Amino acid sequence: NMYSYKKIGNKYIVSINNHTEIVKALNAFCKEKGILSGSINGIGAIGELTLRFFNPKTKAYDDKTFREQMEISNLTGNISSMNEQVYLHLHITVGRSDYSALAGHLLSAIQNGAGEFVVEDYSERISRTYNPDLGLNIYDFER
Amino acid sequence: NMYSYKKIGNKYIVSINNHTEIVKALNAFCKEKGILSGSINGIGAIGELTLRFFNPKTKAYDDKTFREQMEISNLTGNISSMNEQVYLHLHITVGRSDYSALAGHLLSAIQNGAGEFVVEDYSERISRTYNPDLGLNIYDFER
Amino acid sequence: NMYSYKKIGNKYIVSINNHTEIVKALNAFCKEKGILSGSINGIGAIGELTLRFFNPKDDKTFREQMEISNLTGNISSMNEQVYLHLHITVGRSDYSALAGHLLSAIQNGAGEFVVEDYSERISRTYNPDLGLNIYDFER
Ligand SMILES: [Fe+3]
Ligand code: NI
Ligand code: NI
Repeated sequence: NMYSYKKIGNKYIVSINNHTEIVKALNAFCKEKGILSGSINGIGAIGELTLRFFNPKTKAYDDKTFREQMEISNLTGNISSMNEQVYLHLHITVGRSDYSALAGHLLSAIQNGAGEFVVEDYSERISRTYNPDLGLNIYDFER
Repeated sequence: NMYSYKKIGNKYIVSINNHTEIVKALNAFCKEKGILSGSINGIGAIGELTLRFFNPKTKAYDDKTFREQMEISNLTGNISSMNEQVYLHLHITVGRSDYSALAGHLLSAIQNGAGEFVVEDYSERISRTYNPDLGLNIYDFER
Repeated sequence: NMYSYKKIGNKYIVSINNHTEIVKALNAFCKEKGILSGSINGIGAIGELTLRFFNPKDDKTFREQMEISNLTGNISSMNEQVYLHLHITVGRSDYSALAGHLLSAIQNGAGEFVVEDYSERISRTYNPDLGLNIYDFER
């Protein structure tokens, strides 16, 4: 049990449990509800954050972990699939204790407070295809 | 008078009056329209901002007020009810004149320019319960 | 060609082509689809960003790799012409965030946006006291 939720039409209001890794939980939620595609938005507070910064020129990537209290001012992302497997693409903006903002591609975050997310289910297959030139999985609406 | 609006299906486009405190206005809007739960998202510009940072370890909190021109790059939040009243939980990301970003839990903001918000009405009850161990008002899908 | 898309009910999932200017692409999408009003939200990666800061009483271009943590905006019209009001928050290679009014941005990676079509005319009126185009729901 990583969350509780309420279904309202095509949306789920998801309350993630405290001290839970949010990305793991959102993936679990989408797998347990069989969500094909959709959006994820929300807010909350965290005690750990890992962001990834990808360099398209060299293909190097940097994963930075912050270990401090932060407020999620916005988590924005989408749901799709690859080979029928849930694929989340989530970005995030957070505020530190001095109100300065950090932002980027979200890999993980550990809740420390509330975690209030809206998951909209589009009920529609949306797939991605790996682009070997970019090293990225890009939307592919015709597959 | 604090705002003008347009109803479009399950949403309202809300244009807050200039020089008006946005949180007060959004509360008043939701109250006027009897919105039990929903979401709020938008953008605009402000001349004053108050954010709160809560320390879960000591239960200290601080409220910081900025008195300068800022752009709201994103205001994100949700609507629910608590103690017979509208309950708004809003976070925000703002840009300063040097384009640096601040982020956090929004208490108030005074518009100075435009204020353009989308309010979705879920037409369903979502309440909250204060968790005395955390010191936070947490979604309660049962009450 | 600046994008590909998928229509899902009242929404469009828009994938902007790499190396494209996103504001121009989004404007082009809204004109092609005849969108009267709506919302735009999404994420992606960019190599150039121009932000504007309006003094009610300045533009700056950043030339570096950035992640768009959020792009938030709306669609309306003035004199039947598509009007996009877009703000943005980005992360730099040191993870610090920049935020503001979006003039333009060049994609360098993915560009994944959800465009909701409201199917309703929403206009604006120039307010000369402010120097801004403000929503006018009665016109
Ligand atoms: Fe603006
Ligand atoms: Ni909060
Ligand atoms: Ni290329």
